[PDB]
Amino acid sequence: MNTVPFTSAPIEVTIGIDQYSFNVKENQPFHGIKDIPIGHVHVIHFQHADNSSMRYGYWFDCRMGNFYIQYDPKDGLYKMMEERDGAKFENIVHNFKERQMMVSYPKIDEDDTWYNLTEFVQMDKIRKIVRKDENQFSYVDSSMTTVQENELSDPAHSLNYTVINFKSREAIRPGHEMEDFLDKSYYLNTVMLQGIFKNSSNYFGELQFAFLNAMFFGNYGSSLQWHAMIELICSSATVPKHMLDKLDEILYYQIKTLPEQYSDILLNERVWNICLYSSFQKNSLHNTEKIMENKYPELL
Amino acid sequence: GAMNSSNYAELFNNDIKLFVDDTNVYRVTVHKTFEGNVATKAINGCIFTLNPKTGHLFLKIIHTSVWAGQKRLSQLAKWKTAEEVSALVRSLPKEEQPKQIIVTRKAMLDPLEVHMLDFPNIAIRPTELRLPFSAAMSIDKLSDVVMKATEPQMVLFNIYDDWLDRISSYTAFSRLTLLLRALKTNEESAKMILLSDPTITIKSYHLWPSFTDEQWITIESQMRDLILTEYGRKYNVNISALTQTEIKDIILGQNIK
Ligand SMILES: COc1ccccc1NC(C)(C)C(=O)O
Repeated sequence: MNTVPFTSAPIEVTIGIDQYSFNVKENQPFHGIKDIPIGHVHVIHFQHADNSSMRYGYWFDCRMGNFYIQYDPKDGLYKMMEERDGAKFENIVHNFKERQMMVSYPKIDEDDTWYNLTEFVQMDKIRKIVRKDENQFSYVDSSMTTVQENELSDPAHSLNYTVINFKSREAIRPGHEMEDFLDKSYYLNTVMLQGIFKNSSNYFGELQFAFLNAMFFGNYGSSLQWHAMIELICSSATVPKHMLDKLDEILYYQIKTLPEQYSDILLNERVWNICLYSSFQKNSLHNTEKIMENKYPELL
Repeated sequence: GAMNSSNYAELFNNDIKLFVDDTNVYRVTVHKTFEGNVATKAINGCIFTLNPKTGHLFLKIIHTSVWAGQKRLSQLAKWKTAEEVSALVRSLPKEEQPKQIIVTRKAMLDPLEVHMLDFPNIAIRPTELRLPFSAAMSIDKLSDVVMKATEPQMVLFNIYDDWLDRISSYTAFSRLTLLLRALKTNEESAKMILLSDPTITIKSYHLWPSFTDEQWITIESQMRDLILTEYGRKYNVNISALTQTEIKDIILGQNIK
């Protein structure tokens, strides 16, 4: 288990660590999060108590370095940094642990939730969507736009999700106009999977990452990407059986985790009714259909 | 965006544009089978593609053989229409290609947009006006060429005959749509109006009779009375009681989807 220490907590803030969250009071003796499970990416995120504008946070993997948080009073936010001095870092952590100045990552042993939400997400792929190569961790916030959003404005601060557009020359073979518009299997299997993603695990990773940025930051372009990647599969007549079974599991755990009170801004009614009730795969998503109908029957 | 009454003069400006109507592409008769089931029999159809400024009509005849062995024909028909419009545009010299294509039915928007992805500067637009282009098949010379075709065929017409020598394209389009609305409303009475007088004839190279300016005013009035009469017949309204402002108001409302 690994640790992300905090230099201090000079401003009141709600801190998120994966799907958990806790409040820290202005100048309270908080020096970080311990017992972070090794084996998964994680996200530490923030929402200032005095300015809920800009949710922001950092994706990281404790196997790739020793990271800590320090408040920057000039830029007004909590920043992740890497500590290259290994012996310094261990001694800082051990002191804060001895003084019990850290919250424990509260993982119930029955609970596979975080694994289920991040099964295909890898730090290396995050670092290609979020391009800031001098850091081993990746900053995301509420307002960052996606490449696709910008096409429809600063390019260095953008989310480089794979562009999906059903009415583009990429999606539609000349001469196969009706076929490719009504059945997205070409676009899914040849363009996206064989061409761009190389395999379904990378496709699912980006899908999972998009959901988590939508949920944790309220990032609207990420919510668009998540829905686009679902629709692309559901609107394809020919999908490998293992991808459909895994998609059902992926979506089930995303719908299970979504806060009920955010359903009206995180779920697109058109896309979900289309995917569950009219698409080619309308009958291939049993677990997702059952949780959606029992938890968000209004949306349908 | 969409095309309606506010930006109506745009139809007659110098940006090339085409109306596309797919209502006569897939045409069937429904009938009983020997076993008492119901079956359809297709007949030849046509794509109606019109330049409203010039009157040039590109009539693509849709031969029934194109439906042979195909499924979901009403859906295929939209995509076949979009394919043929796209092929027409590609066949035209660059300086003749349209800047806008206006579809009479909103279901043609995605099929045409997808077929025209290669032409990102051609705007594909719907229209709120109730255009009567389905009555094209009420023009005898057009119906004849469609029903006689034994193979796919494109035929070029000027649907305004020689009217533009005498009137503006705004007026010619108004005349056209009034004639076609009358023909769709009461085809028999409309054709009676147009042909009653034997001394006015249809030139071999024309679609409509050779009316003088004054006779066209008379014909146009008779067509409006025909439509108003049908309006009265349809909704059980006493048209004689109606004021001129009320009649104008009824017409404007009846010409909007
Ligand atoms: C003056 O009435 C109209 C004016 C213009 C178009 C149509 C109508 N009425 C009928 C022919 C009944 C219709 O089909 O709506």
